[PDB]
Amino acid sequence: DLICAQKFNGLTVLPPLLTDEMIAQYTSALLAGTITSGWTFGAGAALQIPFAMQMAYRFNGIGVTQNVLYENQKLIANQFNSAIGKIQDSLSSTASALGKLQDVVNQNAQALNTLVKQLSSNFGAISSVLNDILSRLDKVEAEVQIDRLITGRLQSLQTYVTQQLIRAAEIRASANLAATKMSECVLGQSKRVDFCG
Amino acid sequence: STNLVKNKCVNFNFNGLTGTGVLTESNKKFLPFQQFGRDIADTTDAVRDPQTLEILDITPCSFGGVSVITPGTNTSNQVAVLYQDVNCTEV
Ligand SMILES: *[C@@H]1O[C@H](CO)[C@@H](O[C@@H]2O[C@H](CO)[C@@H](O)[C@H](O)[C@H]2NC(C)=O)[C@H](O)[C@H]1NC(C)=O
Ligand SMILES: *[C@@H]1O[C@H](CO)[C@@H](O)[C@H](O)[C@H]1NC(C)=O
Ligand SMILES: *[C@@H]1O[C@H](CO)[C@@H](O)[C@H](O)[C@H]1NC(C)=O
Repeated sequence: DLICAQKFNGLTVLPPLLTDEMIAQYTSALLAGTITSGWTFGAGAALQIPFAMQMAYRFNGIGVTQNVLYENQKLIANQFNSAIGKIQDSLSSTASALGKLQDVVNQNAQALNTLVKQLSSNFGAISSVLNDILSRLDKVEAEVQIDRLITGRLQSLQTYVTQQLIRAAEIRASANLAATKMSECVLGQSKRVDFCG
Repeated sequence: STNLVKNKCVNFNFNGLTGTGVLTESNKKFLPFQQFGRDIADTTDAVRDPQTLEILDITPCSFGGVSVITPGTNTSNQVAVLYQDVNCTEV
């Protein structure tokens, strides 16, 4: 497997501190808090409030007087419920909507692959196998060759590493945006326009 | 020709192919003329025993970062070591 060869050269993939089952408790909690408690659990103790009232607020947030919701409540239900159903149809056949994620997973395994292939390159030295340079020559020559191996591989790391740092910051900014949306969009109601879509 | 080692870290040579791994029984199925198997990474993943044809995986012996888990040296001198990503034998 891809992980196995990686696992074999010194490339290890440490476990994410939070297992998916843990993430699914958070994204349950936030999701279960928002439903019952309104937004108030981000500002303090969660306050149970009737959801159908919670919407009578979140309209005042957009400037629509709440008397629209209590009257249109049913019609808003089906519009919500159906709009949910559309989501699951989209994902059912959409590979692309996850392109943002799928790209991130790719680009890492990409540079991870390329990092590995660089173990097969001569880099100017007479071979890309470490020992096969040794047993061919008397070491005082190998000290010279193994440079062009090390000088090659050491570089290829610093390429890969310096990549990750740059790529890490790219995720870093994206993670900050997610915290901003998680904070403002989910736990609040965002007055910002087209920040939440 | 030296007796083959199964389920134990061994240096090895097969037909001049050399490496170090953990040789196991494996169900991947060669075409007859073939010699090696290989993985995506151009590693030597699986080899066939010349004398008794059998499909032998090669997994190089496990390794991982030692992690010393400690409270502050302030509170204690006691540490709990974490060997990362190994089954607990090779301790
Ligand atoms: C607002 O638009 C909705 C559709 O988005 C209308 O609801 C539909 O009304 C028709 C009757 O003309 C029903 O046959 C549909 O089943 C309704 N749709 C849903 C989802 O319930 C609604 O009547 C419109 N209201 C106003 C005041 O224009
Ligand atoms: C560390 O030790 C000092 C005394 O040397 C003590 O005052 C402090 O509370 C200790 N810190 C912790 C976290 O126990
Ligand atoms: C470790 O090996 C034992 C048998 O020796 C097996 O029961 C267990 O599933 C193995 N666990 C891992 C993580 O390899």
